[PDB]
Amino acid sequence: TLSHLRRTNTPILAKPRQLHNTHWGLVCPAETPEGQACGLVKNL
Amino acid sequence: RGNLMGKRVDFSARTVISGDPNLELDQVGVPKSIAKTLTYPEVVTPYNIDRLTQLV
Amino acid sequence: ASRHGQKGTIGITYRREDMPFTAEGIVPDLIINPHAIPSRMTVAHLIECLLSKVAALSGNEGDASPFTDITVEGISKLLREHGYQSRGFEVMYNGHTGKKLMAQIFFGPTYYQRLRHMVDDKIHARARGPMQVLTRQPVEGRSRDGG
Amino acid sequence: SNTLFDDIFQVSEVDPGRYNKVCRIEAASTTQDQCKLTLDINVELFPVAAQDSLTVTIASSLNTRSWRPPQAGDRSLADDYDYVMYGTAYKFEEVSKDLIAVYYSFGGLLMRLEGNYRNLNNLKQENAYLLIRR
Amino acid sequence: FIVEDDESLGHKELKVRKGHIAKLMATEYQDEYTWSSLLNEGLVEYIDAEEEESILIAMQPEDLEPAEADVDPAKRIRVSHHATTFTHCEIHPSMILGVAASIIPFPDHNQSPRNTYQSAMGKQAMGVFLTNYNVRMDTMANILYYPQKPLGTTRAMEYLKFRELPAGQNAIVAIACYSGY
Amino acid sequence: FDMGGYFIINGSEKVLIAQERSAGNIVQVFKKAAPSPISHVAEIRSALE
Amino acid sequence: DESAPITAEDSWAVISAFFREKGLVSQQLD
Amino acid sequence: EEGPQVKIREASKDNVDFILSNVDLAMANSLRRVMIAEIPTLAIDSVEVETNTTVLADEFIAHRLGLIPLQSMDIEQLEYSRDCFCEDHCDKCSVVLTLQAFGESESTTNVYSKDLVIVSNLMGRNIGHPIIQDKEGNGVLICKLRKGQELKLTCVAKKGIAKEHAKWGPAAAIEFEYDPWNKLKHTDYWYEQDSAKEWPQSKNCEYEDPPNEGDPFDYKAQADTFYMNVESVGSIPVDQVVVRGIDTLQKKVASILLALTQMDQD
Amino acid sequence: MNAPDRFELFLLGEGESKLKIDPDTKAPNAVVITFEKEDHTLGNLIRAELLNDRKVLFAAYKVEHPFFARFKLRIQTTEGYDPKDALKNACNSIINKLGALKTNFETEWNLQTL
Amino acid sequence: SLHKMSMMAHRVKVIPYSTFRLNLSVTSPYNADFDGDEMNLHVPQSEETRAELSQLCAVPLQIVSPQSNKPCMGIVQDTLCGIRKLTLRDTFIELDQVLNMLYWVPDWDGVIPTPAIIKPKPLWSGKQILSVAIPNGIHLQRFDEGTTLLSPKDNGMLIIDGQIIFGVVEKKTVGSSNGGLIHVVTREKGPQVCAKLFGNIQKVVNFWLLHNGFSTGIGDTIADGPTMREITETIAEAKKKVLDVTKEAQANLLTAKHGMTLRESFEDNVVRFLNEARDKAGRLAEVNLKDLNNVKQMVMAGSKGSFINIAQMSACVGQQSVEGKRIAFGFVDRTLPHFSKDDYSPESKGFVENSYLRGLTPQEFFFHAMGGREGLIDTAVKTAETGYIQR
Amino acid sequence: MIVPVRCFSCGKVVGDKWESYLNLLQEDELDEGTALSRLGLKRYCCRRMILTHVDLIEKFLRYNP
RNA sequence: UCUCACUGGA
Ligand SMILES: [Mg+2]
Ligand SMILES: [Zn+2]
Ligand SMILES: [Zn+2]
Repeated sequence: TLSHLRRTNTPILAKPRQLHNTHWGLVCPAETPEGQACGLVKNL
Repeated sequence: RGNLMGKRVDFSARTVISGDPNLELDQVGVPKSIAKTLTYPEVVTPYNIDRLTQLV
Repeated sequence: ASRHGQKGTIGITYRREDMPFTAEGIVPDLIINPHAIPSRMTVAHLIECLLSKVAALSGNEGDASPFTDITVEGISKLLREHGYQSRGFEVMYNGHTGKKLMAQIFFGPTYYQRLRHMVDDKIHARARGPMQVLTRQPVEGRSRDGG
Repeated sequence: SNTLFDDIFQVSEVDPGRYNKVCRIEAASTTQDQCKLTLDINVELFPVAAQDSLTVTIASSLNTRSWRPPQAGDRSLADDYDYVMYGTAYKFEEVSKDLIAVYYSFGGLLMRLEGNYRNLNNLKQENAYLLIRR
Repeated sequence: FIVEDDESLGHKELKVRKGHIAKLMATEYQDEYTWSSLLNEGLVEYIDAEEEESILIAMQPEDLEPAEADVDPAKRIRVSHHATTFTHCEIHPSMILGVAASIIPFPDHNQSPRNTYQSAMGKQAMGVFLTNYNVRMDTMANILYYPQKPLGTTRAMEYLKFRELPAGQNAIVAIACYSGY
Repeated sequence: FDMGGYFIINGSEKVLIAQERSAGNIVQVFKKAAPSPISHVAEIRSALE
Repeated sequence: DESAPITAEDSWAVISAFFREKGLVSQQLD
Repeated sequence: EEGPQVKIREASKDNVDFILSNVDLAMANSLRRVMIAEIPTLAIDSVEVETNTTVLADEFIAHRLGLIPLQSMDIEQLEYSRDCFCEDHCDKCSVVLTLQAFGESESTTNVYSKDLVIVSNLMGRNIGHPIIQDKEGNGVLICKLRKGQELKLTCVAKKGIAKEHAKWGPAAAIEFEYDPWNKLKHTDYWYEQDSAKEWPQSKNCEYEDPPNEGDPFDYKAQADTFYMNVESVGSIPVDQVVVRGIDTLQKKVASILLALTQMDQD
Repeated sequence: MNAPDRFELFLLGEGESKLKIDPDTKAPNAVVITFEKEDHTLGNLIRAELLNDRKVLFAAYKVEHPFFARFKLRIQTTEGYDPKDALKNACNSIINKLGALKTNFETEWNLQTL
Repeated sequence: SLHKMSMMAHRVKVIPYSTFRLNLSVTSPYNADFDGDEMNLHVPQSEETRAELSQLCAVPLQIVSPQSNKPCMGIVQDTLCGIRKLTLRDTFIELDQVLNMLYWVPDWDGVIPTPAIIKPKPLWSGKQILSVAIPNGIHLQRFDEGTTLLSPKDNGMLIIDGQIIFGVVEKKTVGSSNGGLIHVVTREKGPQVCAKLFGNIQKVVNFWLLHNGFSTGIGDTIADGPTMREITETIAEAKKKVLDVTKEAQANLLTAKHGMTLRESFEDNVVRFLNEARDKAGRLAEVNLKDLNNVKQMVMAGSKGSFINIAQMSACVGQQSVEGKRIAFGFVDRTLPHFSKDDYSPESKGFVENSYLRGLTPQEFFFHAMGGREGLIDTAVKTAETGYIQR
Repeated sequence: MIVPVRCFSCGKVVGDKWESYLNLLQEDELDEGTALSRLGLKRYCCRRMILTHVDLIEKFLRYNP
């Protein structure tokens, strides 16, 4: 429930699914569900 | 593409899998309660009329 | 599932006379595959078992804060001072012959997770249930016994 | 059903490379000079270091079918050497016109035996025993 | 943190100090010196990525500030300081994990897609979900009959209230083939 | 041990996801590709907040 | 001496006062 | 004597420890297996609840009720409710328990083992006493409740062994280890440099001698000199469980002979 | 649903012979007997005392599958010897050693403190 | 569903405890696993339908695979490492266990074999009691490197009719291999003899594993002390090499060969020297380790893992990556604020120094989190595009 | 919750030990390896039950009749 | 009574 609260959406072979170096310390660098929502939905 | 080249069927069974090596290569372990509901309509045959009437 | 991606299912079950046992007379509850480890390299699982053993024996609790300076040599000295093998090994016994197994056993406790996806929640079997109206096909969905 | 061939050897090197129980050995030929034996021996029951004297005998006989337990009251056997092993020859590789080397397997073990006057002795027989004392 | 050298000890040092931490320890004992008081004291600095464009942090303040005027063989390797002008300081880099991904005992050794699998799975863990469970009228609650705190205690579980409300169990595990299952 | 952060809409505990986008009102320049007469294009989103 | 250079274990208390000042739905409440 | 000699060392009320020498390997193994699994025991099986407003579930509380161990000295004269030819339970195949615990003291009203009262006529049998092994004489921590809450039961306890369940196992972690100084080569220890220094000098090394390093390898010896440490819950004392276990093992081998007499006549 | 009658590991249903005995087609005087509702305990015990004799040449047990509770044992004795008599000598050696064990252990229970 | 073998047929053996079984060496070509992955069940309906499925679509008819003319099945992880430990020469067996396994084979001839060691005592080099499983009329020969009939390694093979003459049993015999023993069995006899081969080898190695055991643990991960010291000084000399070529880049005197500029001609040299040092240190670790290294035993089995896997778990993790490149600055001039600006040290460009044993400094942890999330990107796009290209 | 009756591996009861161990901690505050050595769980796989087990029963029973 | 939306698993 807590991770569901601190979760982030984004609408639209490309760069935004990556783990950019600006996410360091802000985005959880190891959380995203599988499937087509991989790489995009993020958590803090 | 949904109803003409392969559809949802009858006489179907879907579950989880598990392993065992004590079975053999041409063997699959079906649950007993599927066996109580998966069935086969075989014709009345004199070759095992006793066993088929015993089943019914 | 475990806590590091070694998820799996309950293969088959025994009771304790069939289940193995050790030189202090304890049994494990859940044994895993030794080939499940060295591909995915989840060394976290081994270190969790080992430090959990040291902590749950000595009474204190293992520092699971991640970027600390805990060494396997540290857990080793603290385990050998209790008196098992320094890397954590043991000797278990077979449940049928009771023979000393020629190799050893690595042993320890670990927090395990029950998650969802039960066997009575993935089972599905249809032998001529009711049909549709438009296509009159076999229906879909478990709660009306779809194909 | 007789003793096929007997021989007398010294030992130069036993080689326990990579191995706890099985160990290869090399024969020092304190005989006629032709005979040479390399042999995997099981040193778990047969503690053998260098420079022993070994009387190696082929002995395909005890004067097929199941094997009964060896019934420690009495048996008909030539067993009273130290070392009774069982196996199979496969191929007698031609190093001919001066020697014939023989190559045997004991269910998982290796025998190479050299020399030349046994040009009539051995065979590709299924059983081919081994009997060593000392 | 803020690590300007505003003290005459020589080289650069912290501005946060142990007496402020001890006043915070009195604030622990209250359970007057809040994090707002820490802000108004001028000790911690709210930084975004845009302000992170032009800084140079130090990670461990009990490592990275002084110079070397012996080593543990079974320990990890920290790199160097190829600089001197550090401006801010990491609180503890074990905060950069998420809610679910910090429940991991020892993520210092994995292969990181396994951690991703942990973040996927650990959501689905089932046990205690809340405390008012006999009062609520919600669908698909999965109460464990016997909860258990884990053996691994990362201190993020403490403020995370995981060690107060868990959702699993321990068991004993061995790792050897037993009967081919 | 509830901490909240969630509404109640008709009894449902619906929870708003923090959304994510890029504003204008900041310098934006691109490198547009071959199907164009543009080699580089600057942009604002002149969106009145 | 109150002016000591710190260890990381002080920062755990810093986070302690931080979280038990705010909570965890901080941006929702903000 | 002739065969299995028993040389009992340190013992207690609930600890046995004994050199069981000149016995066979699978004999020892079969003995520890039958004493784990194959001993009948009274414990609570059927549960009928009248009313409950406690914080725990009826099924959860009934599961604890089943896990309560009672006194099982007199197991031999209690029938199975399957082989008893009555109407589903009687006073020779079943043990009825009745428990009503109400709370009004307004600070953590408790419920423990010693609240159980055997309302069923026990016919003068040493059965059904809830085993207060407690130092302070309370029992297992059963339930916690307040004013309006209430604990109302009607339970029936029956027989059975540790193979139906774990609730009919009084066995509790029975050990077995022979031959520490391994002359039998049944196990080579994992080692980097030296197993004698790396692997620890084990516990039962006092009685059999250190294996006299300079000897060649013995092959003849079988499994001898076993040191089996046993334990119990306390439903029966630790001698009577070994008694009833060897008795049931002897009875099942007599059942093999029963089947042989079934065979060779018909 | 699929958890069976759990008492099938030791007890029966309707009409099971607790043994089933048959000859074998490989060697002279070989007999396979299956035993129902037992386990590796009884199996290893019977096979361990059956190992000792010189009047037997082969005897071996196994279980088929740990779902069901039945397990087999095959014995080839020597010529003329009844393999069921090999069984009888072995199991009364079993009752011999069990009774001698019960005597020795009860005596050392009584002849010791508490 | 992806190939001819993606569906098959097997006989029914009704059980309790509702799962679907399968034998553990038909779970390889199905590409399933025991994580709860799901399989369906279609029951054929007419008499001739049953005849068609039973006479074609059963597994022993499918065994040799048309995919790349090899066998698609074989022997997998636990059975495989067990048969790898078993056919070692040391595996001496007692009497009654030979009796027990020979009943365990479901088609024993009732022949107690002659013990290869009878010196006083009846023993067996367990390759021979494996040979009673292998049926008649076989030959194979491999001659791996210097296997000329006097192998000092027992690597290779030789079979006659179901008598293993010498050699271990591993993946390149009992698995999916080109000169597969299963392949030779199917060609020389046929499918039902192959189907019984699988049952024999499976249950024989099953019983031997149940009463021997095979484990692994951190003792299989930790190398010896001075060799871990050699590993760390080897990576130190690797950083000496990258330090010299960086200081040669500072002087800008770098002879860029044609194909790339000076910077990328420097980059390929850094990456090549780095990974060459990685695999040299991995070989140093792998020849450090001894026979009782269980994960090394699983490597020579070929069940899971690789020399790269033991190299990662002991010597060094190596080099993270994103999209073919090493780590490039999402910021300007640096990958992380803990780093200086304009760093072409490998430590900012994405080298990781220690293996999983000693741990992860958080910069390395972030690099590795990128290197794994890249792989999750590639599965979450390639399932879609390979599914369209398939259909 | 409650400490489980018959700590799962061994099955020796330890749910008797909880109130005495509670007053042993609140009354004497030792190291719990010694405290459980006083309440006598010699094997660590059963020492884990008392070292681990979390009660939530009091936070349950705060609520309401 | 199902259409669509969004989650969930592989
Ligand atoms: Mg899957
Ligand atoms: Zn009755
Ligand atoms: Zn326990």
